[PDB]
Amino acid sequence: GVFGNNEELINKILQSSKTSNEPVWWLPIINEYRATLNSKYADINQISSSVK
Amino acid sequence: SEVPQVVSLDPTSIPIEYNTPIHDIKVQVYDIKGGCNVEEGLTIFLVNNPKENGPVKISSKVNDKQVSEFLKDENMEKFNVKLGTSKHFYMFNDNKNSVAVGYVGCGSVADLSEADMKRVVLSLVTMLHDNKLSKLTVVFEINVDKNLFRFFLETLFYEYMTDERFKSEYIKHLGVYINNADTYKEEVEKARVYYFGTYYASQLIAAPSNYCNPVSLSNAAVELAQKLNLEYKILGVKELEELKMGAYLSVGKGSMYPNKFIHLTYKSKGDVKKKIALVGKGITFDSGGYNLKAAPGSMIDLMKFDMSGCAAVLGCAYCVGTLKPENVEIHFLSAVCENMVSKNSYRPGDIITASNGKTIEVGNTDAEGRLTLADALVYAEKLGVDYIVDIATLTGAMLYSLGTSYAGVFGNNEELINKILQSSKTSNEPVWWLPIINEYRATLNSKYADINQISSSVKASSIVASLFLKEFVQNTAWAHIDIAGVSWNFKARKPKGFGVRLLTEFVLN
Amino acid sequence: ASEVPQVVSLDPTSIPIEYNTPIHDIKVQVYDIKGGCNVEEGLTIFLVNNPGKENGPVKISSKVNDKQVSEFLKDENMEKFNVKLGTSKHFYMFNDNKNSVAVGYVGCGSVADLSEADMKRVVLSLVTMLHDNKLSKLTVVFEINVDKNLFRFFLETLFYEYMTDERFKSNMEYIKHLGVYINNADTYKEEVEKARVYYFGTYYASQLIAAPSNYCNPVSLSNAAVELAQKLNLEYKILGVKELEELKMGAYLSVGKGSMYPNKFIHLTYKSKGDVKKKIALVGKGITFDSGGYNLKAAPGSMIDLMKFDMSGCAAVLGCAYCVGTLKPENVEIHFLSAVCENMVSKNSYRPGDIITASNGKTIEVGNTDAEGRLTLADALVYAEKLGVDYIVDIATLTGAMLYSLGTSYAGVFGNNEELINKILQSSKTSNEPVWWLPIINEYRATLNSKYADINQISSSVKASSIVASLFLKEFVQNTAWAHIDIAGVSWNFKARKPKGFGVRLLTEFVLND
Amino acid sequence: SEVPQVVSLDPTSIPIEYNTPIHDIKVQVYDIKGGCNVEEGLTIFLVNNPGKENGPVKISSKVNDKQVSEFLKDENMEKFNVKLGTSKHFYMFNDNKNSVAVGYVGCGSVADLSEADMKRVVLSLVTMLHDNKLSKLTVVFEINVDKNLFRFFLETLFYEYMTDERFKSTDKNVNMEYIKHLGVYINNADTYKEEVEKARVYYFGTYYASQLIAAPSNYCNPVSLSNAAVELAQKLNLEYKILGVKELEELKMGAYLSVGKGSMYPNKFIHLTYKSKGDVKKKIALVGKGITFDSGGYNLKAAPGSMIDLMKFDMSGCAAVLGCAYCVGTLKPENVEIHFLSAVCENMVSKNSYRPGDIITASNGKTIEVGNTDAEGRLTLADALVYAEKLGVDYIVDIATLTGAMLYSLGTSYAGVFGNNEELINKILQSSKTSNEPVWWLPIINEYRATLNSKYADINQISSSVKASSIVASLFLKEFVQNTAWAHIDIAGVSWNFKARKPKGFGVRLLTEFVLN
Ligand SMILES: CC(C)C[C@H](CP(=O)(O)[C@@H](N)c1ccccc1)C(=O)O
Ligand SMILES: CC(C)C[C@H](CP(=O)(O)[C@@H](N)c1ccccc1)C(=O)O
Ligand SMILES: [Zn+2]
Ligand SMILES: [Zn+2]
Ligand SMILES: [Zn+2]
Ligand SMILES: [Zn+2]
Ligand SMILES: [Zn+2]
Ligand SMILES: [Zn+2]
Repeated sequence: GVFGNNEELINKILQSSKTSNEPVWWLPIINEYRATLNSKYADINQISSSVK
Repeated sequence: SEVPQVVSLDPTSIPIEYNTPIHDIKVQVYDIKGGCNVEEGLTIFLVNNPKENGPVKISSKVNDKQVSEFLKDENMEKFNVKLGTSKHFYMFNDNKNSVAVGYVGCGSVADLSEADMKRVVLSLVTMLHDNKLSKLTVVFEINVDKNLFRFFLETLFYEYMTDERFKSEYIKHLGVYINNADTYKEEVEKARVYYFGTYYASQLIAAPSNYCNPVSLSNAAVELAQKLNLEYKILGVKELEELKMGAYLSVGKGSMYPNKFIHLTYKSKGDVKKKIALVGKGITFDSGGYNLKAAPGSMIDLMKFDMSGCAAVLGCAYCVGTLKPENVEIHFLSAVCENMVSKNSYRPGDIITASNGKTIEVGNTDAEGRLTLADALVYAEKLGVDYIVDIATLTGAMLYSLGTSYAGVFGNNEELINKILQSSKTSNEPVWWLPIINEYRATLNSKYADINQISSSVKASSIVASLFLKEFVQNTAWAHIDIAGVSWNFKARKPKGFGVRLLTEFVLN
Repeated sequence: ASEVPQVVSLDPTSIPIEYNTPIHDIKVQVYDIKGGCNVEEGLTIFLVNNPGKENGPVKISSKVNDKQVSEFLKDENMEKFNVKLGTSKHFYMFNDNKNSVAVGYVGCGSVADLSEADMKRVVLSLVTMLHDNKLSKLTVVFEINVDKNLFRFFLETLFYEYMTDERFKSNMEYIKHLGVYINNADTYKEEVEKARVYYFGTYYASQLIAAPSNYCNPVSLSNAAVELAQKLNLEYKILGVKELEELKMGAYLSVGKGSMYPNKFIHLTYKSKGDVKKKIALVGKGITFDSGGYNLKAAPGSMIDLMKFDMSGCAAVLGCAYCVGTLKPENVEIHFLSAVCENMVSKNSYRPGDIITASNGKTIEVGNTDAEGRLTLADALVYAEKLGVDYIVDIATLTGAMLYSLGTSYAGVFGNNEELINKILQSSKTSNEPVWWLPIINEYRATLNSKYADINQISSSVKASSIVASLFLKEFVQNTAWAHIDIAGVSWNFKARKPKGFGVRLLTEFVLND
Repeated sequence: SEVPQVVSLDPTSIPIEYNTPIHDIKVQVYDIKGGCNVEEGLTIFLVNNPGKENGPVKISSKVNDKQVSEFLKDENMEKFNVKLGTSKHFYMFNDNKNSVAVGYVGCGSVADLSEADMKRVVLSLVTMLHDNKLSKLTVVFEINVDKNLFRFFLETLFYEYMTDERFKSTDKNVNMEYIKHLGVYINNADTYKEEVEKARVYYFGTYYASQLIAAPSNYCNPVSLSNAAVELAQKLNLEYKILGVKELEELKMGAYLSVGKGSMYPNKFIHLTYKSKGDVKKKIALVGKGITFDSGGYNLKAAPGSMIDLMKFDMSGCAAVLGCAYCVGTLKPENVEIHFLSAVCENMVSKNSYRPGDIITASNGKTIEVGNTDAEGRLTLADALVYAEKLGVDYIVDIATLTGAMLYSLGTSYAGVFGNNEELINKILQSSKTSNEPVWWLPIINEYRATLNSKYADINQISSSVKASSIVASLFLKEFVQNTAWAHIDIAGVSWNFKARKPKGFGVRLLTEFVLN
């Protein structure tokens, strides 16, 4: 799976996937899940409370 | 279509409300130029600050001097725009009439996602449920296209509506202030139709399995068909036997309710230029069969939701039959049954024959959805359609790939897949494209039957299930939407009614 | 009665009940210990302690009327043995007249005040001697201090543990005489026939519980109640399915839907001869087998093979009807209620998620079909309150969690009325069936709020199951003093592999001393 | 005293806040019969309506302002009900032609609010303080409360308002502002006045406890926690000693020492002492469980629902006792002598750990057979109880996160209390009433004692047969108190607020009330 913050770069990876015949598939970074990384005490949680 | 009972107390029909208080709300859209009038009820400004957790600043002119004083920058800067954060105050306006004024923070990103807007609306609804109001006014101080604006209304209507059918005062006016209001007016009634399609689907999903069973669910579809002047046909066990739907029929053998196959048709007045079949998974309760749902986390108490796909298709039938698109013929299908434990149930290991003649080895009686859909797909292709799209709560594995927000779409045809992706964009029901990986196909080779129902090895369940279904469509553009993850809103303890607007947008454009 | 449905013709159609036990043929005499002991017949056993000196030597104080036994009992010989609780020795010998007798002791520890748990150990040690005995008389000599209630407890426990249930089978001989020597004999004598009644009520409850679910089902159990009522001259009524439907007991009927046996609601009545000054309803959980339903008992530790015990509540209420109908208290009207059914897996069973409607009009969202007991109790409670009683007491194997809170010795009691709870606790003391008051914590009530129905059957979150179940039942009692006794932990004796018949004496003492 | 580290980025102390924003709040109490002034930011009426459920709001107070009075007339207010936890905000100009904020919080229909009800009320109030930059709050009491409930209102207002940001860095709340002034209007006010600063003391004890509990195990370890107690003792002028490994060995605390064998931090035994001037009428030992992290040991917490990520909280009892010491050391009660004790260590997995099966010796000569290394608390309490009784005290009270079994008996609201003496138990229950920290009495069932008989050692650590752990645990502890009144408060269920994701600081107020009255 490939995730990213930049469509151009994701596409370079996908194209590199084509020519190297190492199969990769673009998966989304779903921002709705970001709040489950909110920590009561630290800046951020390492893992999610609720999202599997 | 008589609903069998064990005791005389057993329900014989799904209760349905068609006339909801939302349908009595009078909606006006006003242009924001000219300024906002604040005369009654509750006025909410939707506000962002592109900064992070920045202060609230109201831009719009308000044609009331008391309320303008309340909305001046010195006072609003005590509040912030953190997404979903809200405040509202009661006060006297110029006329010494009591009104309430406040805001909903929309954060610090200019273009809200569907998830953000959901959060904004949820905050707005909290205020509506807590205040006896005759009228709500919403002032848009954020940017929003026609589709997101429509989405805001659908969502507001749906979240505002409270389902009370199993229990033993709403606003009468909605005002909207938005820049260039004339362009948005046409979305209002479209929203009302989409709202009810979603709420209707929700009503079937939320209705428990003693209420919503194969007979009462199919009775419900017939009632709907009649109200919309759609052709309808319910196939019963005798018909299904002549049609040799062994995969479908085997799932339902353990039930006290006969299998009921739903087939609604919409045909446009003019020439038909496109034929479509929408196929929904219709398991009214999934106990898992002899592979009982007994493991920790198997969520047996929510398995009334396993008919969500069928619900989605019927909600679409409502929208389509109301908005009357042209040059299309739509078949609405669902192979409805119940997956139970009984002396009559199908067993792990059983070899059954689908209606296209393929023998299947059952490896797990809790992978029932793909067997009923196998026969529904074969049926749909025989209709001679251009597109087959199924929607289904098919694999719990979805929770581990996309989670609870995005449905997955699989398909055998890139054009169809992109049509669904576009429909996902305009309906704001998020879907993501996932691969049908042919290297896994061999794990479905049965030693004895033509094909295995499940893989023993490969844990990529959503993909294997797609690979299974792909065998039952030979020559038609077909896509499959797996909504196992997104159908039920766990936080809110209710259905989303996912899929209706998605499918409808697909049919309409 | 009703016909018991069968699958095959080898299926039993009634519960075998022994009414006339060997226990009833024992003649019981109580003598004052101040006068010395007559040890010329059978097995004589001294109950001895040694205060202060932990595990101290045995020492017999009593004068006996036989020279051979006297020499055996002298200190030089008895100090070979010690008093560690439950430890025993007994010896065969010839008395002065060359007849065969046997003499021993049971240690009662080094603490002067025996608890009921300690007493049970002593009795068990005694029962072990009896289970290998063929002499016709047993004499027990109390060289320890007990009060009236504990003495009655000793007799009841001796009788219950002595009796062995052989109804399902295809060495020793029961004694014909029991002799007791104890201080103040005359004041203890009136406890003997009360103990005999309390014993059989308990034993009768035990026989129903122990009876497996193929023998004991809703039809055979309700039949047994009818037969009991007839032997005791009690008013009875059995409500079948059509009557239950008319009364709208939708929660109760949902639980039974998957069974091959028709639901049977049991209602027996004792009415006193004179003026009636208190009306009580006793309500018993009556699940003749709890498979769990679709939420099947499949997890490790879930104890599915023992789930014939799940009508223990019912058994205890019926055992109480035996005691009450025999002892005939005055000024009281008592109703004995159990909504009996079977919780099974079937095409016809109720499902997780189903919304059902109780007879008081409340709708209930079923979270877990294995939380079946509170559903059947909910309708039974609505039935009881409609009788206009002063007190409703229910008793039930309701929550496994009791095993984690009070364990296998004490039951929990919950209630909406402080006075009724104190009466239960006082009944606990005099019956020596230990109970402990637990709270009904209102803060948890919100967890029962359903999104669609009027109320949830279970909490999703809150793990305090016994409190949550109590909160739920509470919703079906509008304005009557009500208590709930959860015996899921104490009902089955895991070590001895048998029931305790827990509750018969508790409830009987409750109705007798109000 | 020196905290060992693995790498230089390892913390060497617990960050502790003493001067909190709550402490800078000027609090004034006024008598309601003088009438409310409404001049500045946010005035909240606490209002109920007995009998009429969800009944209308009516403001009974005399408000000394025409404009505001006109706003609060019944006619204006009838569209609002008093449903518990409900609030509204009002906005208007007063007589000085100044803008002003006004509102109410519904206190239901029952004239007597429970502590759970009052908590729901404070929570509602607090939401009106968050996300609103106010400099003053005034609360007008139009419900009836006794002096203990009023104090509880303030303690809870203070505690819930305070936001713990010691471990925030790039994510402090940019908009957090605390009021500087709190006004309270109430009937018969000068009776209530002395509750205010007591509330402030009770607030910090709880917050201090809470601060140690929330602090993660890399910050809060036996060295740093015992360092913190010293620091607290110095600030309060309490006598203190910290017993280290070599003195513990001399005291033969083999049970306590075994639990900590596997840790990189040396065991540290905290012993603080408050002594009244004059005649000492009561001597009391308070004993807190101080496992700074409970991994379970070789019986690792690896099962589903084991909550290993929360086990920084296993020092909650010790924190309760240090918080009590703050309150006692601040309020200076007469005629008592208090010892505050905690046998502090970490239960870890190492080549140096104690194993299941080990037989260890307690400081009173009893040999113990360890059946499960994750029942570590009762071992450390065994030695702490033996030490406590050696002080020759009248009452030993211990407080511990001892058994998860509490989640299945009383759940998350009530602590359990066990003991060998009825009078001491009842004093605890009494303190529970006036501290408003709920406790329920639970039995020590002697019949289970036999399941702790060991074949090889004097006694078993755990039961073979009995799933009632809280009771078995208490039976074990009883074995180490020979002739002293002793009670045991099991707070495993209530210590952590799962909904709010933070400590409750449970027990500080309880223990302080116990010591005070
Ligand atoms: C075949 C197994 C892997 C079982 C299921 C498929 P299902 O048909 O029971 C479906 N109803 C489901 C939806 C969401 C959550 C759980 C189950 C699975 O785990 O995907
Ligand atoms: C699995 C849970 C729902 C268990 C209990 C209810 P139960 O009715 O099955 C009862 N029969 C029971 C007794 C003793 C041991 C175990 C089970 C519960 O706490 O709700
Ligand atoms: Zn399934
Ligand atoms: Zn399914
Ligand atoms: Zn059950
Ligand atoms: Zn049960
Ligand atoms: Zn532990
Ligand atoms: Zn611990």
